[PDB]
Amino acid sequence: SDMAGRVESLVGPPGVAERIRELVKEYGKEIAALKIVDEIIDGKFGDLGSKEKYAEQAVRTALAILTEGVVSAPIEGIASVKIKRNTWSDNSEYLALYYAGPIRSSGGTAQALSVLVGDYVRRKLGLDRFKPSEKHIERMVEEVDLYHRTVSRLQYHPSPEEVRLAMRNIPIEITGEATDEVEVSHRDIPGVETNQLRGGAILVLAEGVLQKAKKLVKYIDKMGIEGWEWLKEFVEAKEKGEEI
Repeated sequence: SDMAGRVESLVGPPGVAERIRELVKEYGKEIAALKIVDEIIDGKFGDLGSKEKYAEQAVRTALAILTEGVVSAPIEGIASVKIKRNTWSDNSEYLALYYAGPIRSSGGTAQALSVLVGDYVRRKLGLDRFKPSEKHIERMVEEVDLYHRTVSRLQYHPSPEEVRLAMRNIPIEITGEATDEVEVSHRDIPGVETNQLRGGAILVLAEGVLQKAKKLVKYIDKMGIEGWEWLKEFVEAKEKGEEI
């Protein structure tokens, strides 16, 4: 059983293996993943129903493709993919990825890609960006430091400023279940069902997007994806030793 075959049985949808083989040979893994996203959303594997069902299938299949079907991120790592609104703000629709505890079993590269995939899927679906309030931002700043010190040292420990930067710019909501019982300071935030620590979301953001930024930028180039200039500049600044 090859990569394409692993993907069909891991996440589906049924029939996707044949299409992946055909598209990978002609386009390479990265572009093939995005054309699969397009075909799923366009209904080539069935009318899936609600935008959310399209979103879930597209995220998981695309991420499976890009991680070669060798990690559990597309399955156990992501609890669910949800469409939500910026109620505090303009009530605009945006995508959210809920990461479960076992996202910690996928590396930072797969964690980073799930976010990039997230973005591409929400655009294809016509969704707006997540527009976290100030409280969402500060909640994450708080969670990152708290998890670092009292749950598990982060392989990449972003400064508070790095967390803000990532929060102001990442166009989907990185969030999840509570993975660890540690009550938080900034509590009852509109879109945040838990007042405990979101371990899955914390890793994906620190060890994923920020730690694997350079690697992610390369996928962004290989895929011709727009809208991530801020991550290009973040990488560039960190290598040069220029301030954020």
